[PDB]
Amino acid sequence: IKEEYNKFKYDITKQAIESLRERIPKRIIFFNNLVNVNSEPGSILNVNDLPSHKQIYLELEKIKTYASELIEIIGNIKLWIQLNVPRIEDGNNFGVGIQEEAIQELARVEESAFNLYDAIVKYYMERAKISTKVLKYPNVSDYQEAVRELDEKEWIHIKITIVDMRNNYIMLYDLLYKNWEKVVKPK
Amino acid sequence: EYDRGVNTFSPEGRLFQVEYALGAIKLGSTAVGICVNDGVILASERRISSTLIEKDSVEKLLSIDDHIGCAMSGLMADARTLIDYARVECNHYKFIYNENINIKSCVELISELALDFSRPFGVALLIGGVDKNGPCLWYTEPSGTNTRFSAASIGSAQEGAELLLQENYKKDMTFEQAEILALTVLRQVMEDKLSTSNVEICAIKKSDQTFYKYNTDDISRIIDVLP
Amino acid sequence: TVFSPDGHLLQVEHALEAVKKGGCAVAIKSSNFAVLAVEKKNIPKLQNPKTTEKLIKLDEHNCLAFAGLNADARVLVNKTRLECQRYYLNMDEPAPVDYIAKYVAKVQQKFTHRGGVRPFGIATLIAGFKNNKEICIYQTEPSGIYAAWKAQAIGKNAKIVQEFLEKNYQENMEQKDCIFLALKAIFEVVELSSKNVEVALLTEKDLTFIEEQEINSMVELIDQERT
Amino acid sequence: LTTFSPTGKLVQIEYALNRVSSSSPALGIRAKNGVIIATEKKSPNELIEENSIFKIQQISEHIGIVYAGMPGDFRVLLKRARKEAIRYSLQYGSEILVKELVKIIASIVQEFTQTGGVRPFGLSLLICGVDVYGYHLYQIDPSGCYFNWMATCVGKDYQNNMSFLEKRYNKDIEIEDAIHTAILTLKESYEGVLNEKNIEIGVAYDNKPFKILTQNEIKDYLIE
Amino acid sequence: SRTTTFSPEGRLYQVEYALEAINNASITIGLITKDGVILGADKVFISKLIDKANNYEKIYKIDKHIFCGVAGLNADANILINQSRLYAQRYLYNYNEVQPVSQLVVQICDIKQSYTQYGGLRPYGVSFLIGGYDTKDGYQLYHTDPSGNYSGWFATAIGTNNLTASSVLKQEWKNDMTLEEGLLLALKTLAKSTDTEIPKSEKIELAYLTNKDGEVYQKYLTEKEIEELIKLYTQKYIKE
Amino acid sequence: AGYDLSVSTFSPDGRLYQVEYIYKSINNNNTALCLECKDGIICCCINSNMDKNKMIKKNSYNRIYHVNNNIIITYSGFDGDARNIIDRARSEANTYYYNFHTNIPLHILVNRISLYIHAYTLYWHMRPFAASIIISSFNEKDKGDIYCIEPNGACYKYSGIVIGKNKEMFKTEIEKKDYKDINVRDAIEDIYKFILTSNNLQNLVNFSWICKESSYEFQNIHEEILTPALNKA
Amino acid sequence: MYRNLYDTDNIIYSPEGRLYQVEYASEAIKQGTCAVAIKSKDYVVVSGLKKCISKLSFPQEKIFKIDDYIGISMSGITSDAKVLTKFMQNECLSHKFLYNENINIESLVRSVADKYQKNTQKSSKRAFGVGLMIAAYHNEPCIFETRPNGSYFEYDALSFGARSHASKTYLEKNLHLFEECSLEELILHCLKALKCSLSSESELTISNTALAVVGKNHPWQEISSLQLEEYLSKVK
Repeated sequence: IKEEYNKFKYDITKQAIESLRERIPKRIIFFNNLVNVNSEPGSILNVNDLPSHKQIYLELEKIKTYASELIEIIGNIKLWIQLNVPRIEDGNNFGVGIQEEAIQELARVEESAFNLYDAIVKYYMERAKISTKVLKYPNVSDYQEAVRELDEKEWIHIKITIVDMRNNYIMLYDLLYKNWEKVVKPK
Repeated sequence: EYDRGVNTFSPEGRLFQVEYALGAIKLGSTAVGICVNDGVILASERRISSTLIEKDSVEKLLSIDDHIGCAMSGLMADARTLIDYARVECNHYKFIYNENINIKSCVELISELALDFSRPFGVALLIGGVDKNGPCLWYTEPSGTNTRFSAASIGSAQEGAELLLQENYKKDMTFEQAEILALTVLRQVMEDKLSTSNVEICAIKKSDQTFYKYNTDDISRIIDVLP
Repeated sequence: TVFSPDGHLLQVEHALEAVKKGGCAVAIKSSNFAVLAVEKKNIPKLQNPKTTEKLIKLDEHNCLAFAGLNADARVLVNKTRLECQRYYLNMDEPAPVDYIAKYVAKVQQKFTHRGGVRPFGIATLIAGFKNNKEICIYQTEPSGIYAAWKAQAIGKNAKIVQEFLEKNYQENMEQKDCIFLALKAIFEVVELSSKNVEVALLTEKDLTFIEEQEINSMVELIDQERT
Repeated sequence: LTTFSPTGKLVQIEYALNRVSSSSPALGIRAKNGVIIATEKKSPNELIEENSIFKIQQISEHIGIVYAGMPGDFRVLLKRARKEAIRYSLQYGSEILVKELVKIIASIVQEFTQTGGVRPFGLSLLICGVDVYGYHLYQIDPSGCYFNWMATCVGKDYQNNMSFLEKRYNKDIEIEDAIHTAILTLKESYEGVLNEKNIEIGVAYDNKPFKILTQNEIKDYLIE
Repeated sequence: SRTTTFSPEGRLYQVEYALEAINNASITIGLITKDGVILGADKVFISKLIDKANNYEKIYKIDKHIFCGVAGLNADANILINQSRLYAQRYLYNYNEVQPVSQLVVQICDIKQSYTQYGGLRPYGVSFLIGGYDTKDGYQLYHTDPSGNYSGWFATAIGTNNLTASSVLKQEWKNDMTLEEGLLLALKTLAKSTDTEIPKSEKIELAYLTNKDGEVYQKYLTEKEIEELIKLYTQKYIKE
Repeated sequence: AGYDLSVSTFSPDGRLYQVEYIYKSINNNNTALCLECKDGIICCCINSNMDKNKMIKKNSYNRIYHVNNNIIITYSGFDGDARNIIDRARSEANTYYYNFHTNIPLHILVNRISLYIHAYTLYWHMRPFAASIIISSFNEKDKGDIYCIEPNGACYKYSGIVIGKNKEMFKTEIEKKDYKDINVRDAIEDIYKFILTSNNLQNLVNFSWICKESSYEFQNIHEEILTPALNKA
Repeated sequence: MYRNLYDTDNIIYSPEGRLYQVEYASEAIKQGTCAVAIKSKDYVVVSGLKKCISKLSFPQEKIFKIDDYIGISMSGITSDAKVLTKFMQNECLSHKFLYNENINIESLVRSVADKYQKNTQKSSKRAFGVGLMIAAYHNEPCIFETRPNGSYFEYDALSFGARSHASKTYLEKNLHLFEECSLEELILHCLKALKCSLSSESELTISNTALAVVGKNHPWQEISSLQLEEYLSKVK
């Protein structure tokens, strides 16, 4: 059992370096290829390309894939940072402060991707209630406009999620790279 | 939390800056000294993990004088300052009075220097000698408490060697009796093997009244008795 | 300078870490000589001699290659060269390396124990001669500790270079062989630039430098040894 | 103990400069045949006799000084200023040069910044006087530095008070003509329009000894 | 906190802020030629009411053969000059000869080093290009910092915009430089550092040593640099 | 906002805190008393510390000190800090005796003792004194005079004054009888009646009178004159 | 704003009027071992209980010696008690050298209590947290004691911090010591105080209770290691 546990700490370290040197840069370019930084203003966050809305459904399906892959990568990285904090001591623990800041940012990004799972449930539930009122009150036009505006709202949120995803991926790699010496050594 | 001043007290009647150094002496190398009816025998480790060292420049058993030997623990950089001071006053005593200084009069002056009120010296010693009235062994602390011990231990592993001596010390033990006893307590708390290099025992016999460091050749005949 | 609540010293461990951000310096003992080595950096087409930033002399037979704060070495060397000459005036003998190292260590220790004085953020290594025809390379830290060595290294990432030196360190070497061992310590500065490494061969009680001509003849052989 | 700051500037010095930026306005203007100085004497009432409270004191027979800050500090720096005008006069039989004098007072002010447990001087000086190398009008900063000015003001609201001197000053002005351009820089600058013998004016008086102009003497120039 | 305390990174605080405090000060240029060392300056203009013809506070005189161009706190600069003038004269009083600059910066950086080590006082927010001529090793140009780590050089551009002005001397400087060619070389880096194309001449000051076996050490007047400024117009040793 | 820490810090109100706390320190200690009489100056000192020790000697804890034969001094507050002022008082008399070959007068000693107490208040490192001092004497020609020195100078001439834990109590008892023209032998019996009002029948009140035409010099308590205490009226 | 501001400095005073830094020193003497002294008509006996920190250790000394007729017994920290012993030794020995008479007891404690006073107003030096116990005999055997603040009390019996309350109550009802002129009844009365005030189920007096007597024809004679266990450490 003692061997299997030590193997795990070794197994973590391997996965962390592989993710930072290959898995994370590849995803940076990947999400960037969908939402390029060089685009002119207004060409991304629009509604020109817009029963249930099957088109939004297909976009959400890709999002769920993106959300799954992000949470899994950071979690071993978060644990890996945890495995390198030295014994708690009074004073000369500047490196744990660097370490704690990194763990804090990783959990923040994790909460962001985690909230997508809850947010998608909210979309279908909220849209359905208003639609029932449209069936009951077909001439109050603001209910139909509310449906339209909701899709426009969800469409914007999908793209803002992808840009925030993209920007977080580069920001995570750049942050760990600068403080790398304190990330590997404990103190 | 009162930690700014150096001379602040406590509502429970205790010191603060002195108590910080009480835990600092529990990080140095272990040591053990036994005061028998025929003399005083000391022992210590030799953390020479890096083989590039000269192995003779680093020592844990220095000498206060030719009649008083002592151990060290805690801050090795501050331990040499007290030993250098003890080497002055004990030698200054021989210039005034022709007889050798008494340990009771020497440990009391080695403790008054830890009363700088700088900072208190984070070092505990095991001053022993055969000055007069037979052999005596003293153990000082940074707080200034000078308690004469029959067999004590200072170092990072001083807790295990404490109970071992309580179950092994006998008043009618000679030099060769305690010499094996000074190594069985070191064999217990040791992350290595009791070779002919890690141990640096030395003793002060009552006959010649002088100390003699047990060299590499003499300790080999004592570490192989297998207690 | 005060203690810590667990037992360390926040004013010493900070200073000991301050020497880690400095140019590396490696020394190596031999039979009757001791070649030193240091790795510095300079801006091209400017700063011609770097005012002999390393390999400072103290006497006719005591070299010194510090590491760390470049500006804090002047006060350390001037307070040493004065003591190296003052010893020659009071004992009529050129100061042994055992006394200089015991003085440099006492200088740094006198700065951390006192209050209102910043500790010497500089770790050195002194290579000289003892009273007999011997050579013992010492090494002092800002905490005040000091010990002799057969090879030692201090500076930026001194652990990875001291670890390599712990394996292929032979007992007695040749003047060129001992240089090659010290020149195999370019594991700190990438591409092994000849305008970065500086070595001096302290021999027969007379220090001398090493010209860049024979440096290229030895620094180029390392690239044809990794394959 | 007036330490540094992360921006790279002394904070106690910047605070000391605010004190001289809210005191009575001092003004000195050099000329081609002497130097003049002026100070708006804020008379609070008629109880304070004018011959006791002053803003223009002497250092020697050819050196004039002006104060611009903490009135309690208007004497300690003067005592060490006159002492330096004597220590130089004992060894060297001639008169103390202004550049030799201002570099010592600037060194005295400097030592009250680096010393631990002290407070910087809360004033700005204006040393003026006849010298063997022409005339001079220096200004000492609480930081310790000194400037070789030509015409300057150091009191309250000097950002716009110097604007009168940047546009109403020529390189060749006589001392009698510079008096009215100095009074204009005091009366027409801000409040204190009732300037009726409430302004102290010292002059070099064309290489003669330092003369403190009396109230009735200034009255001849106060009519314009 | 105070200067006595260290930092967990290993650096200091008071000596680190002083290194940044001189970055907000006027620039100064150093330059070693084949005839003598020359210096540059930048008179910061608070207003147009300064004398601008008799004095300048960026280049001082240490001895008859040693001179420095200060850059930093003008107030704290006067103390070291009043302290370096004594060491440049106490060496003459003790050894009856001129003092080598290599033995002067060591005597002056130790007075800075002594402040960043004890006393609990603030350091010296000053750094200067001190150069001179000596019989031991010819012309020299040293450079001190608020910490004391002095170092020899050939050309330095401390003050404001150092990295840009120092790069000019990486290419335009040559090993062989005459006195007139060196002045034109140091004139362009002094002007382009302030993002300008030509100096107003009611600005920058220059000095030069050029020992003619007597160490003349002449300074410059506002009219003498006009000829140098005019020569920059025709032969432009541009930014690059 | 916590401005009463050091002694050199002035409160924004204008008062001087950290020195006013000393008055609350002498208000919890034992009391002392003195008063003018037409035959001398009788003193008094009650040591209300009976409930904790009960092992000290009867006439050991004395709080009546004299610089010489004709000036008495008492304490009210920290008994340890008052020893330092007596050392400065006797040394002031001895220094005045060397330079002037005469006994030090009262109006020049009080002004020199008050300066010594006040001098420690001005310092940023030395703590201020915590003891109020009563200085009195009785001239042969002129009548007596009692000077009261509290912390932070303020030397004031009195005619009867009490300082301690009941200063607002015994003050009302002295203004009833005009003690300026009565005697000393009757006032001593009246003083013992006051203590019974405000707390047992114990001989923990040691005190002496400077003048009873007993060469006009500081005597002792004279136990035989103290034992017939009117314990009922 | 209270409970933590007026606590760590020897200069500041509490708003109530108590120097709380010095007040901790008075309580710091209570952590030490017990001690008791009995003042008879012509003799003074001091019973001190040592403290064996370990089985291999030896009991550290408690009762000291200053002169032939003056001997103290500390109760508190050994750091400051040793300093006051040297100050009291150099003071009394100087009196026998500068003059020839012995040093007055109350004139000696006045110098020792003054040593506490000098280490109370300065901000740097702290107060000596140690409860001294000066027992001596010059013409009438008197017993003095100090505290961190300057004090003197010609006590007749005392106690010091370990089980002082259990020991003070025994001495409060035992005031016949003045007529117990026989030294044998005195030392049994003094040892009975410790026996009735020791810790629960501990060893009574197994040769680890220092005893010293002083009197008319008695100098500071430390009670030997044989005269106490023959009958004094055997009566109970």
